[PDB]
Amino acid sequence: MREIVHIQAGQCGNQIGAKFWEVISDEHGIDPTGTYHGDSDLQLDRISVYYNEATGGKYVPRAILVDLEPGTMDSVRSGPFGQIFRPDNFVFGQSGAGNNWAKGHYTEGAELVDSVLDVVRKEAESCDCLQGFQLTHSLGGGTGSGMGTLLISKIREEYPDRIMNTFSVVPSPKVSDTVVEPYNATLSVHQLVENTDETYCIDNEALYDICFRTLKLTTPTYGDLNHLVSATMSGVTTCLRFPGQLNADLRKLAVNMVPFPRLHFFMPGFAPLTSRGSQQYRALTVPELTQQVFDAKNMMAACDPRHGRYLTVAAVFRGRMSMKEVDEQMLNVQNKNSSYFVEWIPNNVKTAVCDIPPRGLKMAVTFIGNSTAIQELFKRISEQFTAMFRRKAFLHWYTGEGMDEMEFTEAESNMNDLVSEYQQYQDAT
Amino acid sequence: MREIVHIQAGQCGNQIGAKFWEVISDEHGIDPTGTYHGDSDLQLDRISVYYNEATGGKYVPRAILVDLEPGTMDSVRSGPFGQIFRPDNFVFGQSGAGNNWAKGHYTEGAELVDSVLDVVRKEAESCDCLQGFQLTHSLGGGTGSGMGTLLISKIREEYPDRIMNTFSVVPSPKVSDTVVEPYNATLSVHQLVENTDETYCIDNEALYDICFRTLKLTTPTYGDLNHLVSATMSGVTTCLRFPGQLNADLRKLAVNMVPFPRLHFFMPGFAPLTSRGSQQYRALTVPELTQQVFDAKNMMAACDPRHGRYLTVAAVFRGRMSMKEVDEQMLNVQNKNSSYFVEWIPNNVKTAVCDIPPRGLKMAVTFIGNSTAIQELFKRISEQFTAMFRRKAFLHWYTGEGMDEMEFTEAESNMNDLVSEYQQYQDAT
Amino acid sequence: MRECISIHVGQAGVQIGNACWELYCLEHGIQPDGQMPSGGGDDSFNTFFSETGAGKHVPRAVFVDLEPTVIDEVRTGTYRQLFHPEQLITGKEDAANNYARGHYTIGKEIIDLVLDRIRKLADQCTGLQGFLVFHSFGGGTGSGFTSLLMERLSVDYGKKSKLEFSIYPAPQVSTAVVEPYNSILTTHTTLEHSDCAFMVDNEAIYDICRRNLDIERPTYTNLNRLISQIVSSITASLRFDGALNVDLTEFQTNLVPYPRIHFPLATYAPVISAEKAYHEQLSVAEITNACFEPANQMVKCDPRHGKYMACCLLYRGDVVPKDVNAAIATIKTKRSIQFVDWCPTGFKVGINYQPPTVVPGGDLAKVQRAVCMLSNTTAIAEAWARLDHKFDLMYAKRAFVHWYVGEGMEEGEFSEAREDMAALEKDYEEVGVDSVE
Amino acid sequence: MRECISIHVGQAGVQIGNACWELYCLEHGIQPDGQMPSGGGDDSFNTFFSETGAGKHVPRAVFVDLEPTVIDEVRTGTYRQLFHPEQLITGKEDAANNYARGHYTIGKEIIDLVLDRIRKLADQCTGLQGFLVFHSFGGGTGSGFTSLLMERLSVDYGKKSKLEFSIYPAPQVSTAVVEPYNSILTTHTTLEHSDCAFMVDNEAIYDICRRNLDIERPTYTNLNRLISQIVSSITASLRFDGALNVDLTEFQTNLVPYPRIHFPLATYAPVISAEKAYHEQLSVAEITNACFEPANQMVKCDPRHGKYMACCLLYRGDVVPKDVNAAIATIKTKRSIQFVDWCPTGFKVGINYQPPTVVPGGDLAKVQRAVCMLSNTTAIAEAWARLDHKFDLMYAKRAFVHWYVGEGMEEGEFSEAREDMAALEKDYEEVGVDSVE
Ligand SMILES: Nc1nc2c(ncn2[C@@H]2O[C@H](COP(=O)(O)OP(=O)(O)OP(=O)(O)O)[C@@H](O)[C@H]2O)c(=O)[nH]1
Ligand SMILES: Nc1nc2c(ncn2[C@@H]2O[C@H](COP(=O)(O)OP(=O)(O)OP(=O)(O)O)[C@@H](O)[C@H]2O)c(=O)[nH]1
Ligand SMILES: Nc1nc2c(ncn2[C@@H]2O[C@H](COP(=O)(O)OP(=O)(O)O)[C@@H](O)[C@H]2O)c(=O)[nH]1
Ligand SMILES: Nc1nc2c(ncn2[C@@H]2O[C@H](COP(=O)(O)OP(=O)(O)O)[C@@H](O)[C@H]2O)c(=O)[nH]1
Ligand SMILES: [Mg+2]
Ligand SMILES: [Mg+2]
Repeated sequence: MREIVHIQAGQCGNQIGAKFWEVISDEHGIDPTGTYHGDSDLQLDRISVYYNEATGGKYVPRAILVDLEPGTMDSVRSGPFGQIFRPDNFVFGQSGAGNNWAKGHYTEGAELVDSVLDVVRKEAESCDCLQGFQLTHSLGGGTGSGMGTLLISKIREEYPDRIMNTFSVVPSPKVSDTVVEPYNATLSVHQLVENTDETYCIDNEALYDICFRTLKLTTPTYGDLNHLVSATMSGVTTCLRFPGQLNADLRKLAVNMVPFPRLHFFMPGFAPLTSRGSQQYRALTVPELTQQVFDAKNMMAACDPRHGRYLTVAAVFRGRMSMKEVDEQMLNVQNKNSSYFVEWIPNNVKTAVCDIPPRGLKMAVTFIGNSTAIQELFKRISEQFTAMFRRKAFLHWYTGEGMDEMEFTEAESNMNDLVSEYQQYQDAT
Repeated sequence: MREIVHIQAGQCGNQIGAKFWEVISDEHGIDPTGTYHGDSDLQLDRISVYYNEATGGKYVPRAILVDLEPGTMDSVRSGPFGQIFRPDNFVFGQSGAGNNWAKGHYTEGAELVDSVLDVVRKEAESCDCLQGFQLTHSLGGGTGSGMGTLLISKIREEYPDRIMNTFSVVPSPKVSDTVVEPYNATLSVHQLVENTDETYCIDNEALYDICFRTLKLTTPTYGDLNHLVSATMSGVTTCLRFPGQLNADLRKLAVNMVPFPRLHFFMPGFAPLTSRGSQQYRALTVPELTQQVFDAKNMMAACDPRHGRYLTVAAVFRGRMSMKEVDEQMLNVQNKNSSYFVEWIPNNVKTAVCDIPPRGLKMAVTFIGNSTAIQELFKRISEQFTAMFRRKAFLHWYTGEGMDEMEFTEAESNMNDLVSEYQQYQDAT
Repeated sequence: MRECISIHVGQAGVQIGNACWELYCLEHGIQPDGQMPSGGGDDSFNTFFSETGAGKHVPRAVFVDLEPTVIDEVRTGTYRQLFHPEQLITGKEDAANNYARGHYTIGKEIIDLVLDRIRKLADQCTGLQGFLVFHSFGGGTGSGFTSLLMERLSVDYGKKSKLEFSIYPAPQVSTAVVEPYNSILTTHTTLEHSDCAFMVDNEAIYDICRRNLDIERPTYTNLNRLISQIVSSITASLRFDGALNVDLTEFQTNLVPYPRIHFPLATYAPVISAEKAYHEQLSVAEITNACFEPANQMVKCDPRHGKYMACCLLYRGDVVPKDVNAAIATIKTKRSIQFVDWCPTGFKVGINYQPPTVVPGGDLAKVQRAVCMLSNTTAIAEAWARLDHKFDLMYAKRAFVHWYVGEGMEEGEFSEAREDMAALEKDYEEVGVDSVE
Repeated sequence: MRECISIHVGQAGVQIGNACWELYCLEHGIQPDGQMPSGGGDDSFNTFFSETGAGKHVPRAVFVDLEPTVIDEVRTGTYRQLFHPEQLITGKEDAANNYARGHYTIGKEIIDLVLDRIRKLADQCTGLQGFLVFHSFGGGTGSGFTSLLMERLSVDYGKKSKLEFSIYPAPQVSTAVVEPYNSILTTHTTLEHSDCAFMVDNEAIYDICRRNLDIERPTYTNLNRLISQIVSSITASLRFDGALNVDLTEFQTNLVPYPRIHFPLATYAPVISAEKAYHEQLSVAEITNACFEPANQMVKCDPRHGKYMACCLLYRGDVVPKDVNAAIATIKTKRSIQFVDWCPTGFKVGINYQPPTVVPGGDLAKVQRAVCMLSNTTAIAEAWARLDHKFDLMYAKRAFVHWYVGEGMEEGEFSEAREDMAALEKDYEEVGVDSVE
């Protein structure tokens, strides 16, 4: 019951999905071969949420792997957790999208989307009761953005009732691994804002600063960044998988997080994230974790929440803690940060608690903040988009793959409407 | 010869009736099994007054146990004397009356009154000579008030000639066992005033005080209060049950006591009630008993006799007691307290004497008084009734069970008439 | 003989039901397997439990939740053998803290099965007194399905009593953003059908635990234990024999003056740690005084901000009627505690012989005396003013209305519920007026 | 040769009858079994007893009471064998101190049986002197039933004598509130049908017992012993032989000057303790003077407040005619006492040889001389003035009239009784005034 169908598109989405499934199988006690060797019965009690029980006790993940180029999926299949997935779910084309949203959406999308949707349908019909979907993708990429938008639209067509989450590695202010990132990102959020129900915005620079300031990693590879993102995924999706004193499912998170249908862009976070040495000095308590997640430098998106205001806040705790102090620490947070919470929301916090902590830690907490400071990121992306679009620097690549410039202007107009909506409630009184 | 049919309605009435039957069977030497083991032949001579002689020397009480809830009756049946009653007489309804006079009178009353009247009829035909009835109940309750009113009305309909006696537990100023005591009490007295011939007003606060001042009991439970009430009952009904040097049957008491057909609400009392330490110091004499019963502090109603004047007083004496020192002490009482006696009754005292004392005491006296200080109690109850009825605080519960507000106004009007009827003889000269 | 059907809706309702049936099993001596290993305890036992010819005893309980996780916790716990497997009703998907989802869409699928099980239990019941419902206003499943079930049960069994044990939304602390919406809508639907709803507050119980019990790490196990103690004190009159037995019909008759003013405030004394239990006497006067203090109320509402209109005290254990009478007279005489002039007799008294039982591993001290105080008072008008103000703040901008509109209800429902709660607050301030002439 | 019938009505009548028949059995030597274990005693025995061929002797008694308890006490007492089992006639329910009940409603069932048994008793008499009646004005059964019985006997027998021994209501104390109503109604009915009724007062006998016999807490027993001594002195002339014999017809002729003024006052002497009997001689002059003191009257009425109009003295024992003649001349000569001028000879004398017999365990001292003084005098006018005032105070407000009206009589009867009593006291003050010439 309460199944979830996971999709991963793009190199970024595929790698984050690989680390996510590594973490999930690790904390459920499933070997890479798929045979369960875990100790707790609670791991098997809710294993149907993400896994299908194949014959002989082998647990197949309910995962769909997508990429228009086969290199990263071949790497995943060659990795230690290659055997865990079903071979049939590996769907790919023979040519990548480069970094062209047009190529990913229209040309290669029109070929591959049918196959991946029959795969998604085969997984969906197996569910006893299907809860919402999840997607991992990068807005800056071509393949991830285009295929993710196309799947989001068509899966909302086929399953309009279901919840539908996404985990987007949004572009960054300073670091940019692709020159056309503004175009790809703008078209991506233009498609996503109409269709999705929840989107959590990850920022690679923010992950780098978190690793440097808190974890003190001198050489943070993408493995550590994906480890943190997988930690956030396991934190948010814990209430379906484990018992808890306050259970908060994904639809509950949607109802608590989304005031208006288009403001569903969240800034996630996690605690504790201390280094090796700092664990001995720091006594981990619920006050310490609450102050850590509400510290701005801990946020996994580059935007400073102090620049904006919090519309809604959610905290999924994991481990064992008295909830009196969870509530009182949340109220001390609200009193100290009363300037940073919108008045028209009387209470912004959605608490949830789960009994079982992750990776043998005594405690953990996962933060989700719907705040108006994300308007700064959208302003930045729209400004870069307009700066390039004034000269139409790279529009011929997108026009060659079929689309019109009218689409680009429509996406810009919808971004302008989105930032106007975000600023309206900051200005409201 | 000269039988009495006993009824006990409500929790209060049932518990007092249980203790009354303990006292009666104890002084008649009947075991809880119903077998006789007393020493005196006079116990068997008048045992027919309260008991029916079953086969094999077993004496069943002439008692009828009514309650719309089961708990008190089940407690009685499981009690030590539960064997003594006839099982058929355990008539009981399927749902309680709450504390609602309307529920007790109309809704469940129409159901159960048929069965209880069949039981009353079979007992009455079992009696060769039927003297009056004796009901025990609480005015403040729902079950006791409603069932008592309906039973009293129907028994007066079918048996108009025979006397009716009731032992009613009334509220006080400083206590409240239920919130709707004024409503239940007022409706009950309105129904009782035309039907009953005698009503003995017991008050819980007065017995609590009596236990504190005279008996010095640190922890007087309801058992001691029921002990005192049963003492008064055995005192008043002693003349039918034993030979006596000046007999006074309860028809004689009613004829002496009710000057006008509505003023039949009396004030009981008893003496001696000394504590364990005090009997050694005190010398039990008829002057001591007379001064004790005529003491205000001894009275079992909270109203002060000194505030009002007296109408008629009844002293039923028990034990080997002189019939001259009683008379001289009543003369001293009348001379000293002449200001407290109405002049238009020239002699207010009805004396009775019985040879057999209770419990092995050498001497005892039971006091009845028709003092006009009960107008203060009726004034208090009517004032509380009007205070609630001004806002119609709880009226919709009574109206749901069928009755109208006109009944409430009629009861208030009749209570006003009763208080005026008590005040006019105070004003008379 | 006299039966009460317990119903437990939502996570809060079922978890409190776990604690409550644990306490009932401990009190009656029933093992978690259902068998009694063992005179006066028999009928006391028969009230809440159904006999089976094999000697096993089945609770008269219906556990309902639209998500299966918590009821599966019940089905895996120590009391799995105790409950009827069929009565544990589980929906497929959660209500997502959405009143509209829990009331209309997901509610209409499962309401028929829930009513069928309730009908079968009532058919078995020889003498039914009423229903005991446990839920929370903030929860979607709780609020919506409780409203639906309450209207259906009013239509079917409207003659009999219906008693809700609802968790009021706390003043400062909260666990949900849409909690004022859920609470306003469910109070609007519940005001007509409820007979009397006893109030509970997590923040108040947290403060009670921290002050009296000296528990610096209070869990919802502790909170549910206290709520279990409250309900056991309430139902001990029905179960065990006593000097003065309070039933549900007279609870209703005493506590509820008007149809729409039926919200008493729960309270237990002595709440005290075993460490400090040795020093204090804990007499009837002390526990009675502790009941009326503002600090020990289970709702964060100062009674000094209002006036009492109906108090009901339920003493259990080694308790004397003279002692309780003197205590109530003292409390009436005090002027810091105020009562409405139009209710001269503001106290209902109940006594019974059975003292409370301390759960193993519990935080409360063993006591030969206990009292449960239930007070209908006007202080909670302030709390409804707070909740209505929060509702106004969110609904003025349509903060979360689109979810409820998607799950099948109109804005007319929101406006009508707000108007009804405004009428309720008015009624409260009206009856708070002192009489004139 | 000459016979009397003793009818004992009400609790007072039957209890005094128990004492009386105890005294007669002691005087005649009859055992409580009824057998004579043993010359002049035989004819004296024959007057009050009916002899049977088996040697047993039955009293010429009819015990009537509408309540069964006192007659059952008689049926369990030592004299159960003495009385005829049928003649102890019992009704089913008490009169409740209600003249209306006893006269009209309850008495009408049993009056026929009582009259039939009185007829059967009268049939076995050669010459019936008359009837003796015992009752109390205050009692409901006594008042109503003696009124009904007196009118029925006056209709049936008529010319034969009819003597009552009634307990006059005490002046200060009273054991019944409705005593004035009962008393007024019964004496209203008694005035037409009676021949001579002898008043007795409980308070007066208490004062006598305290003052003379030197006892402190007397009881009815002693009172009934004194009343038994009175009737034994009255009837000893009929039973035993004597120097001057007197009959009931001559009692009427002497004591009754006018038909309605037939209420003398009982008195016995010497009432004296056994301890003080040694010091005093108790001669004829001493006992004769003791008769006429106000202190030793058995009705609380000072004779100095009025005038005697018929005195009748009954000496018994060692008495000579000259001693009594000198004493009566002395008492006539005294000025303290006063007699009506229109009765020059106010003394009737009777003497007989048999002295009184002291009962075992009694307080009266053994004496060879005794005297019983019966005095018709105007001092009872004061007592009836008091009783009329009491009746007026009660009846002005209709104090207890509804109880009497329920049992079938009108207020016109009350007014008629009061008018008759007004006429009685007018007659008393009329005869109390001296002649015009
Ligand atoms: N005292 C107490 N309160 C609880 C408990 N569990 C949940 N709550 C309260 O319930 C509120 C949240 O609503 P829930 O009752 O958990 O939600 P629900 O009724 O299951 O409905 P859904 O959320 O849609 O599943 C919180 O504010 C808690 O105060 C409990 O075990 N004890
Ligand atoms: N001397 C004397 N007086 C008695 C005796 N018994 C009763 N009395 C008087 O009778 C008065 C009351 O009337 P009762 O004779 O007792 O009543 P009753 O004749 O039995 O008629 P009821 O009213 O039916 O009982 C009291 O004031 C007593 O003084 C007795 O045994 N001896
Ligand atoms: N967190 C994370 N981000 C990645 C990873 N690999 C690539 N990215 C981000 O993804 C962006 C490239 O888009 P990508 O999805 O690879 O392009 P695509 O081939 O069209 O799907 C870059 O800006 C990277 O910051 C990874 O392993 N982890
Ligand atoms: N004297 C005495 N009074 C009692 C006893 N039990 C209850 N009461 C009184 O009865 C009143 C309650 O009314 P009750 O008859 O129990 O309500 P019911 O259930 O509708 O009949 C309270 O005011 C008590 O004072 C008892 O054992 N003895
Ligand atoms: Mg839930
Ligand atoms: Mg009598």
